[PDB]
This record gives sequence, structure tokens and C-alpha cells, in this order.
Amino acid sequence: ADCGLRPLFEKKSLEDKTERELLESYID
Amino acid sequence: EKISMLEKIYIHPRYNWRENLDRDIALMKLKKPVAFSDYIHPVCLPDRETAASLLQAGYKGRVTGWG
Amino acid sequence: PSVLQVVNLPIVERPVCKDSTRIRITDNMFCAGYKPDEGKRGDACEGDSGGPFVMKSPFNNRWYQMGIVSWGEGCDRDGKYGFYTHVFRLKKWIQKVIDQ
Amino acid sequence: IVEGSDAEIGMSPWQVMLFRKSPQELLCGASLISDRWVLTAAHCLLYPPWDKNFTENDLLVRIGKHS
Repeated sequence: ADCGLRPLFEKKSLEDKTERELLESYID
Repeated sequence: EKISMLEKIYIHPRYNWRENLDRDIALMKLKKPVAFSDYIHPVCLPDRETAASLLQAGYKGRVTGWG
Repeated sequence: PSVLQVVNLPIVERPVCKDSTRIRITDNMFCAGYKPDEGKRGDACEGDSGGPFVMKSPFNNRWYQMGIVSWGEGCDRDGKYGFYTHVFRLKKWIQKVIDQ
Repeated sequence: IVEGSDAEIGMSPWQVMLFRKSPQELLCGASLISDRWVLTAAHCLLYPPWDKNFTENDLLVRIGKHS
């Protein structure tokens, strides 16, 4: 239920250096 | 980090280690439930909607390891 | 290696998968990597096996384990994709024993 | 990992390492799907073709290590 959220990123409203690459590639 | 001991091992009944690694999956029920921290935290398994929508050509996945 | 390593890659299409190997591709697996034209490089190797395949959802912002690094034919080879256990597909199973 | 880069701390928290403990030798990778569940490749635990039939006794796991 708190699966996939990441204390040092998604919880600190934060982002990693190549995660924008995953997101740009999709279409939902 | 954290070292853990295993209590059980479960292997897909139909693994094909023999023909072509079909259903290459095993579950390791830990011995002692670990404690989440800022470096320990589960991951999500998808539902029919996240798979249908995500599982797609040109759609990027991220891979990690020590190989 | 020396530090945990990360590499992002494109789920590749069925036909292009089947074509890259002699071996029988099933419903439970998927290839991912850059085609030899796509420019970009990278892949999985040995002791990488079992490693996760994850995707970050736009819907919520939680990651999902998309597959399991299942097999190959070398590493970084032009023309070959990496085979992945199709998690979504063995989930009923995964259910069964966890809940069991 | 062929042609990747070093993660950042926190990035991959489900990152689980299958090890041997007898002596010590990293074999595979895996992930934390829960506090008492690990998901792995079947062929990491057992691939006869290569002499590979580990049992619970045979391994230990290290959670939350990121080199």
C-alpha cells in the first residue's frame, strides 16, 4: 500500500537523473 | 545494509529450465520480516490496467545490478 | 562492478524479439533494448539475473516491477534483445502462495 | 550491467542481492515485493544444466545495499 514510493525521492517530492527519460517515452 | 535468512523457497511449478527458461520465477519468503528505512522499501506489482497501458513498444524500463 | 548500476531500456516488439533468437519465445517473456540503429547502447549481464524490471507510472508516481531479468545471449550485442519474466502474467501464482 | 551508470542512493530500494554464505559469493539479484517476500529468477536457485540446486540453507540475502 506504500509500494513504489521512495523515501529518498517520491516522498521528498524528488526526482532522479534519468527518470524523466522513462516518463517522456510513455503515452499513459 | 541488512543480511537475511530464508525460511522457504518457491519455484514456479512450470519453470522450463529444461527447454527455454519459461516461467523463470522463484519467491523467497524471508525468515524475519525486514524493517523499511530510506534504503529498504517494497516495490509494486501491477494490475491489469498498469500492464496493458505500460507494457509497450519503445516504452522504457529501468534495469539495475551488479553483474 | 564498483557501485549499483542502472540502465533504462525500451520494451521491444514481439516480432523483433522472435527474429533475434533461435529459441522459442513464450507469452511469459519480453525483450527490451535499443535496436542496432537506435544509437543508444547497454544491457544486462551475468549475476544481474533475477534483477528487477521496473516502470514508473504516470497515473500515480509509484514504480512497478514490470519483469525479471530472465536470459540473453551475451551482453551489448547489436541485434540481440534481453529476455524478461512477464510478472503481470505469473501474478495469479504469486498471489496464491503469498496469500497461502 | 552492460553500458549503464551508477545509481543514486535511495533509487532502487527493492534491490535485493542473492548471496551464498558458504564461503561468500554473490550469485543473482532480486527484489523486495514485501517485508517477507523476495522475487527472483527461478534459474538463480535451480538450473541443473549448470549444477545449481540451492536450498534455503544455501543462501542469505542482503537488503538495502547500494555499493
